[PDB]
Amino acid sequence: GVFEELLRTSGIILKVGEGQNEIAVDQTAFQKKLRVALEKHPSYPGVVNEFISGLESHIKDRSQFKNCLLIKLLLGIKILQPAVVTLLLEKIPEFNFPRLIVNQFKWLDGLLDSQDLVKKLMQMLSVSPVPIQHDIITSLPEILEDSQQNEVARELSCLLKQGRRLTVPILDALSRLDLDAELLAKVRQSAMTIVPSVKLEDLPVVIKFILHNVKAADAVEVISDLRKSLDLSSLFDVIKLAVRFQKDVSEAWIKAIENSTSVSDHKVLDLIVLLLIHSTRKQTEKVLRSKIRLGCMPEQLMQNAFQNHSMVIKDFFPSILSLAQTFLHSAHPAVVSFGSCMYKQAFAVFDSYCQQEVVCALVTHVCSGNETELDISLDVLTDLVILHPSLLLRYATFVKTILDSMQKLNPCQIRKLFYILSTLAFSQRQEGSYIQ
Amino acid sequence: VDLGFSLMESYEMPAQQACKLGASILLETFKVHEPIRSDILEQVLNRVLTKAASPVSHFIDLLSNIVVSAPLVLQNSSSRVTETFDNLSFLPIDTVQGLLRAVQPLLKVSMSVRDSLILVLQKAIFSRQLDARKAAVAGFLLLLRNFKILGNEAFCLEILGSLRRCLSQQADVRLMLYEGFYDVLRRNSQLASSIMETLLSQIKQYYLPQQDLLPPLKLEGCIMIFLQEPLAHLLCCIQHCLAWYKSTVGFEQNFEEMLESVTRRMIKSELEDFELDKSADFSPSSGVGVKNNIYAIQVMGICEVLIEYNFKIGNFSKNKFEDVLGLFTCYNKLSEILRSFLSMGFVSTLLTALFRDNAQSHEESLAVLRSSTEFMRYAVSVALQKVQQLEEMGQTDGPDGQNPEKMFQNLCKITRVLLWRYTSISISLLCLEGLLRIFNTMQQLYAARIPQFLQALDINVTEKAAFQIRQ
Repeated sequence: GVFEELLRTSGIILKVGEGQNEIAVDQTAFQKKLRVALEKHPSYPGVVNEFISGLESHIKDRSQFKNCLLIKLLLGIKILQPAVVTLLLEKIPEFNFPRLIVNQFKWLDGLLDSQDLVKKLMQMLSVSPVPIQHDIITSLPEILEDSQQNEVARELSCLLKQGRRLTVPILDALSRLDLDAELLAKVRQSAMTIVPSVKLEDLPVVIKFILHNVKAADAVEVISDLRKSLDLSSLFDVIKLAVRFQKDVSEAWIKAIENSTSVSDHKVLDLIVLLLIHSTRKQTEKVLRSKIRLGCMPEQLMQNAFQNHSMVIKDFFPSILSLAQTFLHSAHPAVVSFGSCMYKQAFAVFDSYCQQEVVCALVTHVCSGNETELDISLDVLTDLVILHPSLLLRYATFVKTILDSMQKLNPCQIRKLFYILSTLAFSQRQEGSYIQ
Repeated sequence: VDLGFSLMESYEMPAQQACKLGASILLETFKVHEPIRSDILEQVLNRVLTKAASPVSHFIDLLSNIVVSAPLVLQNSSSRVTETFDNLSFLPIDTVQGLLRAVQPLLKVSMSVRDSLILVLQKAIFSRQLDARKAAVAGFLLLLRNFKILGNEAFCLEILGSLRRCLSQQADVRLMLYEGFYDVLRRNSQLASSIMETLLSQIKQYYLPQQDLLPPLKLEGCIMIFLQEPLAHLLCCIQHCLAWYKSTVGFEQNFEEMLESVTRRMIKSELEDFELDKSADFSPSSGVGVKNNIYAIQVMGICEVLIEYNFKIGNFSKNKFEDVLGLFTCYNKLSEILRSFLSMGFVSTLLTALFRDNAQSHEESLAVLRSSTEFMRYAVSVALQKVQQLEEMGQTDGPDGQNPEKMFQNLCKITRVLLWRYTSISISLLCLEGLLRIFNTMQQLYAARIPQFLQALDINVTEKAAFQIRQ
């Protein structure tokens, strides 16, 4: 054949079957050799179209196409540029088969007819199913030259307005790709509207998309909207990453809770975000302390929040320790009650190391300080042994060591101390011989 | 060590004193505590890449200071550098250049880090956003200039082709990459031939090769509204490239022929040839007007570059200086309707030539230039503008504009001419303003170098200072 003879004439030899292409070890060597040989072959102007028919022979052989898996170098000829596009458009609906074609075309050699390619891609995606459409959308930012990004953005927005299943990959592609400032407001509004109606699987990706692009003042108001819309939902890593990479988002959150939450009760996620912000200036801790002193965030809901949100407690330890230390010295009854219930909940943390650390912190607080602190420490200890003595028996060595060093205290304190030792010893009489 | 670290966060002027105090403590305790090197390295490396909330350039300076002392220390604590590299193009505030310059000793010895960094650069160059792209190409220039190609020639050709693919980009990246091209040009040799071929390919599009037609530059192509082709910087870079090629000793024949043709057409040119002729032709805040402003500032830059080139080659020739005066007349005629691309060495040589240029060999060549008072005013004005740039910023534009020794030598040269002109006996008050700016700038920046400067204009600083006050 003409194509077979031309391929072996120069450039890269086309091994039949599973054999690799016989050419030099260089990407540009093929373009220098085979393209020059084809140009020399192009003395007959009318045979090139016949050579295109010969190229169709290379398209005819399925084994030849599989051996092709080069294809990019052959498709790089300026004269035969539309031929490759026509072949791809014909083989698209015929049939991860199109994934390889998209990868080869994505970030490929440019062409002046990129508008035609964009229109053909849109037409194919109009009929293509969900996964092929998603693959085409992911390949779109590589394919697009970025000059006509506005029209692509408008088309993507229109498709996002209708396609329920394609919202996630389209939003991800738009976030990855650049966009005009005027369309930014429309994108933000569209993303914010679908938050209550968004699916659970694509929820964190959409939340990252809305929280990453916008860095303006009006997002504070959007935070107020996300005070309500996000609360309706009822991985968590993307929020932490966005807050870590965006301190302005932290300031916006702080201002949003300061202005709006004061006269709209509160929410569990608000307290969790407060803890996360405090863990990561530390003004949020002071604001939360002021709010609790005013009488916000009742501990009755805090107990349910700590019980249900096991991951947040298991997420990282020292936030609870810092909060307990801050609330222990509170001058109001609400603050000290909150700290007491907070340590009571923290004792229920499944981590044995964290549990013993919390018990050690309680013993340290009981060790010295104000007498009221010792009284509340003994009160929470008697509440604990009323709750479960077996769990406290595990760390009984520290309690016994602390009790042995009781230099002085009120007679009621000594009565309570020897009561807790006696109760722990006798209730644990199976293994309490070492304490009696 | 805990106090030394905490002082950095405390500082966020006595605050500068506290930050310097923390840097000194960390440097001293690293120099002293031999067993504790790894802990300090891990702590500072983790703190460096924690979060880009604010400028952390002083942390990068500390990183350079700690790593330059102990070269092998970085090799032991490796495999964390790649994690930092994974997210370098997030908040680049020019700290990426310092970080790369600091960790270059790690890169040259280890190939795995080189492969990872090349992967990150490949990710950056194909990115579709300009903000990451600028940092990517800026680091890419440092990568290219770091490794010598004297003897990986095939690797150099491939990576240069990868860089050359970047020429179709935004305006800012095109603007910035020419300085890196000049640096890597001065660093290497075969890269000179390849990159000179690339520049010829770039300029052949805009040259418009012909004869007997006005406006040789096809400026209308780069109208937009926003600019995307800094022609003046391109011509300046090409001029310096050709000058270095001639110094270090066909495309050069084509270059010199094109430059001769365009300057010959330019002297035989007028504003009628250009779109903007005179009187009411443009206005601010109007589409055609904002368009025409771009052509105006661009062709002013081109005129400056051609004046520099013609003075460079025109070794004491009346006709060349007449042509230079013609370009100056065009530049001033356009200027009256409404920075500069000159070099330090050129400005110093020009000032020394104009003032105190006593030599019988001159056939009144400088006499033609000395007739135009506007030329003298412009010559002093460019020096004032560049000195103001040096005072306000760290370094001035143009080639060799960041080596401190060259700047100090050029300042020492300029000050003598300005003092001589004022003492010889408007022009004079402008020289006084220049001298004031020199003295304030050198007081602020070059502290230790004060004595040698006082030796240059002619030990105890007070005697020479009192001599100048007596003057």
